[PDB]
Amino acid sequence: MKFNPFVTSDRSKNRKRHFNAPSHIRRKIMSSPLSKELRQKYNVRSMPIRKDDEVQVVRGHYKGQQIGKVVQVYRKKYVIYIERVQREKANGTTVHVGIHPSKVVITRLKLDKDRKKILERKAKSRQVGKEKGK
Amino acid sequence: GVDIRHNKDRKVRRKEPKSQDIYLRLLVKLYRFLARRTNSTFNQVVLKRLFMSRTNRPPLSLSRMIRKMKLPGRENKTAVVVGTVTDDVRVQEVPKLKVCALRVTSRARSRILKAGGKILTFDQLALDSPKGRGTVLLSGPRKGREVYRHFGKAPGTPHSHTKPYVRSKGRKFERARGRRASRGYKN
Amino acid sequence: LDDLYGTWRKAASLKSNYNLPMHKMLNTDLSRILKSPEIQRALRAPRKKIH
Amino acid sequence: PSRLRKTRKLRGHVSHGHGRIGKHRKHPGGRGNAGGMHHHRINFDKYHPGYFGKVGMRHYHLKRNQSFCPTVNLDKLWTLVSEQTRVNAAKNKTGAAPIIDVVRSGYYKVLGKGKLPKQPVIVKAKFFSRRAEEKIKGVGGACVLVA
Amino acid sequence: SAHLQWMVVRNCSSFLIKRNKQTYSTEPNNLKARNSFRYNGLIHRKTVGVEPAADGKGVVVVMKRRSGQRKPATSYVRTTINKNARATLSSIRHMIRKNKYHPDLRMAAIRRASAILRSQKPVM
Amino acid sequence: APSRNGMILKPHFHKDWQRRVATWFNQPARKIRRRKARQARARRIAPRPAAGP
Amino acid sequence: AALRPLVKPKIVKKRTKKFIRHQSDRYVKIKRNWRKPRGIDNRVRRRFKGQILMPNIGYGSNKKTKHMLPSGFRKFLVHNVKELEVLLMCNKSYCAEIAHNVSSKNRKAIVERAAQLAIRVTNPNARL
Amino acid sequence: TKTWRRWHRRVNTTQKRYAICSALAASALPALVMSKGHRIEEVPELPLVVED
RNA sequence: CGGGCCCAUACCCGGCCGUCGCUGGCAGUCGGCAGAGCGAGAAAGAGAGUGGCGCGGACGCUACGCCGCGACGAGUAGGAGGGCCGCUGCGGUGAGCCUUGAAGCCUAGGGCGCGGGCCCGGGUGGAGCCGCCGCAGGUGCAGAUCUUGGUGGUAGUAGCAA
RNA sequence: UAAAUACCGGCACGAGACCGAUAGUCAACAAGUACCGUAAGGGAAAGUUGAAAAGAACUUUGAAGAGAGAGUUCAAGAGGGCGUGAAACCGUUAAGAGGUAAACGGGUGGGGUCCGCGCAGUCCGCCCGGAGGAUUCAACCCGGCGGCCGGUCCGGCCGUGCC
Ligand SMILES: [Mg+2]
Ligand SMILES: [Mg+2]
Ligand SMILES: [Mg+2]
Ligand SMILES: [Mg+2]
Ligand SMILES: [Mg+2]
Ligand SMILES: [Mg+2]
Ligand SMILES: [Mg+2]
Ligand SMILES: [Mg+2]
Ligand SMILES: [Mg+2]
Ligand SMILES: [Mg+2]
Ligand SMILES: [Mg+2]
Ligand SMILES: [Mg+2]
Ligand SMILES: [Mg+2]
Ligand SMILES: [Mg+2]
Ligand SMILES: [Mg+2]
Ligand SMILES: [Mg+2]
Ligand SMILES: [Mg+2]
Ligand SMILES: [Mg+2]
Ligand SMILES: [Mg+2]
Ligand SMILES: [Mg+2]
Ligand SMILES: [Mg+2]
Ligand SMILES: [Mg+2]
Ligand SMILES: [Mg+2]
Ligand SMILES: [Mg+2]
Ligand SMILES: [Mg+2]
Ligand SMILES: [Mg+2]
Ligand SMILES: [Mg+2]
Ligand SMILES: [Mg+2]
Ligand SMILES: [Mg+2]
Ligand SMILES: [Mg+2]
Repeated sequence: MKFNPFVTSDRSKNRKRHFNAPSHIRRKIMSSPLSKELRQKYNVRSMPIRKDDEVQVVRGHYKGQQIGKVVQVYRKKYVIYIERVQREKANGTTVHVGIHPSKVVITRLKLDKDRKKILERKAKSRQVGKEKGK
Repeated sequence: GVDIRHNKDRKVRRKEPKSQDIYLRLLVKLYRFLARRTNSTFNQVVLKRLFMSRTNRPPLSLSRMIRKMKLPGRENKTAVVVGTVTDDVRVQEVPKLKVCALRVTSRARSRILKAGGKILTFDQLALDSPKGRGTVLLSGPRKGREVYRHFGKAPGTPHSHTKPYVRSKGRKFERARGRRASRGYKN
Repeated sequence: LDDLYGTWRKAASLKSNYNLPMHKMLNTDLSRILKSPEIQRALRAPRKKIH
Repeated sequence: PSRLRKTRKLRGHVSHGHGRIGKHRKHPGGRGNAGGMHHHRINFDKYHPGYFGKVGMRHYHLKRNQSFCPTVNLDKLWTLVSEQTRVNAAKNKTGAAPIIDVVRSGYYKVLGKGKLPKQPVIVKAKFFSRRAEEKIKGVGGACVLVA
Repeated sequence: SAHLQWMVVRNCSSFLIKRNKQTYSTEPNNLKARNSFRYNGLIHRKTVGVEPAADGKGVVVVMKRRSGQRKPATSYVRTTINKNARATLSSIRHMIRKNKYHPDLRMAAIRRASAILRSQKPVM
Repeated sequence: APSRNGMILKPHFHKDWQRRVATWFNQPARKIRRRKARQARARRIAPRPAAGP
Repeated sequence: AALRPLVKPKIVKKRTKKFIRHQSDRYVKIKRNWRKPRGIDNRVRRRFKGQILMPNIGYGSNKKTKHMLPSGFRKFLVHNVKELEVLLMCNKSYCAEIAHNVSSKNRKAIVERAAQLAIRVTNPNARL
Repeated sequence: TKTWRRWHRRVNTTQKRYAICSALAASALPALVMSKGHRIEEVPELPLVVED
């Protein structure tokens, strides 16, 4: 149950906020879970998706075990494009099929200084939380 | 082709209590059986009164109860009220009484018990005397309610001592024209 | 809870003036009341002959 | 509960319970209680005699607090003290009589309406009536005045 | 008491089905599965219940004891009976009549037992 | 129009009374606010009697 | 071999046609759902000769045969298996009726249990 | 519709306490609890009391 | 003036429905620990005492239930009662229903109720819905030269002639 | 000269037994907008493809709108005012009928479309007889559980009981 008297349970308000969130909030919404091995080796459960990460598709018509590289993150439509998840149009052109990041599992992150800083921050937060809990 | 009138064919009496009190309904079941299976009219009167509305079973006071039980001849009998027995404050001596009633107020119960009597419920009464033998059946003043001072011959009519409906009692409220001989007429 | 709502003899102590409500009929075992000797003695014989 | 009202049983009937001949008009007799002298005159005479006119004197600035005076009767008189007092008084043999303060209880005048138990008392009241004083004396006791 | 409990639950229980101008009660120990004071399986001091065994063969006869009214866990004693039809009926009839255990409903109990045994008998 | 025995009344509803109707829906909020201000003042005046002089 | 009820009396119905609302044949806005005519000049209300009849209480059916289906049973709507043990002991007088909302996989189970319990089902092969 | 419809109601304290007492009394009967629908069949004793 | 004959919702006999009355009957289902009854012109005991083998017995009683006797049945304005008649929302309850298909819609299909209406079958449809106990209401249309929207006959007509 | 007091404007908020696109603000949408009046002012209608445009490549008749094929989709029976798609009204197919306008109530008859998945007709207990097969009955022994008791068994608890 929610006890904070300054956040809503209003369905309409939550939908409006989600569909009108600015880009830097779209980034936070567009988060995907790391694989089992990455999760074990980083102590971090999820990471906002980036443009050049290897991922897998877990649900839908394109689910499988193949490793695909993200092509572009289309924040306006809340979908991401992978390098070989695509269908065939009528004329013969191949266009990409959008997939929600919540149905995708990250396989190998694109590391830079800021990404590493995010990972270490999340790891430290989970460590302090576990110390408090136990 | 029958020459009859159907105005008064349907009687209006109460066939069952209007209340939904489960305890009262259990009492009604018991006394229905008693009055059907015995030839004593005490049970018939008792369930007739159990059916009635609160206004038709007014409370009975200790003063009336003591007077009617101290009437000569009816010594150490059981007084039966299908209403409420209520404490009376301007009485000093309470005799050893034997009471059966639907409910007794707390202070009246204390007075009766401290005097040294006994208070019963109607199921205990049915077990003690199924036919109501050795009982005194009483009831409170049915016309004690204040609404009865407004009924009858209308006011403003000769020889009618009927209370009028006035928002307040005072000098300026309904005392001049029909009530004075100086202000026109007096009925 | 007993102190809160009082007993039949002892009134509630955490209420300024409260005591438990009373029972209009004590023995609610109607069948036991009906098939008791004192009552069963004072009845007329049943008529269960359908005419 | 609108499901128990008379409007639900009048659905379908044309006039909604107000008759076809004389319709439900808006104010066919006048607003409020007007006409009390002309066309409601006999209603006013038959149920409100004395409603018109003036009578008595006028008081410009009345004070109910000034006129305040509660009354008690000898029937209720002994209920103003603990019955322990009455038991002790009827039990003792010296003859000392208990003191009653109707002013302390919240009464000012003592009226004598009914029987008084045969037991000496002293009543401390602000006002008395002749019969109340007579009954107190007949019991055997005093009436004192207080301010 | 039983009559008071019935006056509470006669129209406001959770086992009550009221449709198609018929009324039914679905409490466990109710023979004939009808909303009735006599056949109610919860409000009485002593009831019986004939239910099919979970094994799929025979019947289970439930008796309510005398002591633990307010102790639900140890209130009903179950008797599993896996015999032939006539002797199952005889066993139930003796359990009711000889013990004088609420004899208002022995015929209903053996009717239910016969129905359950017929049901356990394979269909043609 | 009076009908039969009744008590003739004088309702003071001939003005524009619906324009001024003061509801009390904020009564619990007002009570909470009063109690909170009471606690704030009591804690502000640290050792002094909470009910003033 | 359909199941038979305990007894099958000769059901008598005082009327088989339905009471149609007055003047519903001349309009489409007027359904045949019966409404009592209340007009001051209505010949149907005044019970003129050769007009539409009105539903008197004298048309009520026999209480011994009321609600009896032509098979001789009385219907009972059931939504799942647990509501058939209800009709277990009303075997010869009352039949079962599966709701329109129940899906096929559950209708199969209800029908199988009813066949086991010898309770008649009026729509036993509905969906399949 | 107006905001000054009589939304709230008033009940006497004596009969409020009466109702509380009645509810507590009913909550100690296995028949009434099972009729309300609780799965109390394996409960040892219905006025279930546990230590502090 | 005479016989005969014809028929109304009137009268007679019979069946069924409801209302009214008898403020009628039934807790007695008291069973091997047992002994079957309270209907018959004429009050009140299947009264108690003191001396002269074989293990058996249908249904019933949601007492707000069931059963039995008689009589009665017109209806505007109007009054009252009963609705397991209907609509929307809330509190409890149905170990309720539902992508193996909810609501809604159509139906020369099968039925129930005097009726308000309701339940099944078939098709379409694609995401929610309902039973019982209570609570609440912006709660039921044929009419208002009613409001809004749409569609007819006129009618392939009048007309497209300063 | 602070506080207790008022607040349908404004900046943020939170909630609802409220309305659910003829409702709820006039305004769920490029609404004080389009439009009307010289002006003061007046003032609307208008939501929904699909999960994802995968929004129909290509062949062919036609100037073209527009069709017939092919393809996407679970579904085009979702084809850019495209969820579901009722009534009035219209076209066509099938059936029936047709000189007192049509229509209606009561009673039959005739024909249809469907249903019964009708077409050899019900069963349920007791007894007699005929064929068969069993762990198989009564009684008895052991063990466990339960119901009613001891005229007046021993021990407990409780009292809207008392001394
Ligand atoms: Mg927080
Ligand atoms: Mg009449
Ligand atoms: Mg009358
Ligand atoms: Mg009328
Ligand atoms: Mg009227
Ligand atoms: Mg009129
Ligand atoms: Mg008038
Ligand atoms: Mg008026
Ligand atoms: Mg009038
Ligand atoms: Mg006329
Ligand atoms: Mg006749
Ligand atoms: Mg007649
Ligand atoms: Mg009539
Ligand atoms: Mg959808
Ligand atoms: Mg509403
Ligand atoms: Mg209309
Ligand atoms: Mg022309
Ligand atoms: Mg021209
Ligand atoms: Mg809140
Ligand atoms: Mg619209
Ligand atoms: Mg609008
Ligand atoms: Mg719409
Ligand atoms: Mg709508
Ligand atoms: Mg649309
Ligand atoms: Mg949508
Ligand atoms: Mg589809
Ligand atoms: Mg579609
Ligand atoms: Mg469409
Ligand atoms: Mg057509
Ligand atoms: Mg043709």
